[PDB]
Amino acid sequence: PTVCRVPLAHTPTVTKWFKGITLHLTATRPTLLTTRKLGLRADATAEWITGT
Amino acid sequence: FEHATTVPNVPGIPYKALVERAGYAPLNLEITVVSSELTPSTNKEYVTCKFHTVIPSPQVKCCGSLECKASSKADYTCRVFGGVYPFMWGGAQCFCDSENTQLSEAYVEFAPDCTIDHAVALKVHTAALKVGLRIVYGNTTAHLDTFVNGVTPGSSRDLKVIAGPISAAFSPFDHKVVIRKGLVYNYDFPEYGAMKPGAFGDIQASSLYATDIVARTDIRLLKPSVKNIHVPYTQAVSGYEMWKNNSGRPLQETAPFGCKIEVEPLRASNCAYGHIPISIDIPDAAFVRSSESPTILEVSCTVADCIYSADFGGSLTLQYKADREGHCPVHSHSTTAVLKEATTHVTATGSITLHFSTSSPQANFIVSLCGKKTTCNAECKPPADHIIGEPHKVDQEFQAAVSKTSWNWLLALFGGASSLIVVGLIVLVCSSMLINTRR
Repeated sequence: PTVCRVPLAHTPTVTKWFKGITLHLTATRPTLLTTRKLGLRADATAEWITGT
Repeated sequence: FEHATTVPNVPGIPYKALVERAGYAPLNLEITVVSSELTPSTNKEYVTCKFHTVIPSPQVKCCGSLECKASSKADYTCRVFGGVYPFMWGGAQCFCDSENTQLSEAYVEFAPDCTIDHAVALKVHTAALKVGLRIVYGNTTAHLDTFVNGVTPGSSRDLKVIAGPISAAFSPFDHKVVIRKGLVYNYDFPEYGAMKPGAFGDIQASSLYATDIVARTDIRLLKPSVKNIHVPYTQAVSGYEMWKNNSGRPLQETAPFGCKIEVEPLRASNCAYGHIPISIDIPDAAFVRSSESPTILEVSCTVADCIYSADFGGSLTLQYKADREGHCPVHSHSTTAVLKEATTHVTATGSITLHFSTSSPQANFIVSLCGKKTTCNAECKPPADHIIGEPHKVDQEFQAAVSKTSWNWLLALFGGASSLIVVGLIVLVCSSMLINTRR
């Protein structure tokens, strides 16, 4: 075991509306976006995102 | 003195309560869940990883015959082939032409890199909740860890806090759990001994350094075709590799209630669910005589401007008159309003600003300045911001959530209907008595 150097993606731009968010995501290579709700239901989205 | 609260199990949000003994000045109580651990009871079944197909050197007692034996090696497959005449670099390897028997052996091992890239199959039983508490009583802060079962008295020095049973029994782990390089998956692995070829757990062992490996990898030994010595074989794909390609996302990302899944030991940390019935036996010396604390002559609450949001979106000034300086505990006698402050300094005539948080669109609660309850009334407008980065300090009730204008309209409509039918009933009885007197 050693320590690797891994990329940090471009910080998303969050536009906020009533009961929701919009993430403006800039990715030059496939980057993984994972979401989940902090309640009993944990609807969990996983997607590999490339492009804007 | 014994106090029985019900702390919401959200880590970080302080829960405030006021304990009032007869003849003793009110004491401020402050309970915070700094951390939480949901630790299940584990049982390791086996360790699985990629297998190394070991094909020994072919044996040719090649004028005569060989017999297949039995070995304890993992997935030990053997086959005896009729007439071979094998070749190497050097020509014919023996003398008789078609009386030559070749024995093909093929078993399965643990790959050399398996000590790092392996999975552990576990069965986890009922989980136990353990919490870190930050009880603040008077001017003394005590940190302590308690088991959430209802009987164990976790105590730091002299607090003796008994964490009651959790209201909701929740466990993010299934019965069967797979751990691979710190990532926790909910997988239904085959039992020890039921190895399915091509699926997770096709090779099993108690440990990585065990000599009792059991495997079932579907090794089919094929009849050699070429003249050069060869062991042609075919096999199923590694179940570990197939599961790795089709594992899905881990519990670290599919957990409910915002649980943080951690390993060594397996636990779900900082889970926000349910209510905890804490019971604190505060030491006697912490309480002070009602004579020692300053006495409020009269106070009145005016509230500047309030919104109902997660953070402390409210302000409140109360003009008091005290006959002596000192420290007085402040508390909101309401379930939908929580104060940011706990103790404040009163000096004769003065006014102090107390920030609170609300879930109702009304500051319709009571505040106590070391006693002397006083009532507030104002309008809590909805917040302009839609999304915040901090949890809601107060839960959402019904009578609180409905505003007084909506209550007035609802009561106007319902009471109008009810008064209409009441007038109908009174004219009913009056007309009936008139008719009875008629005949």
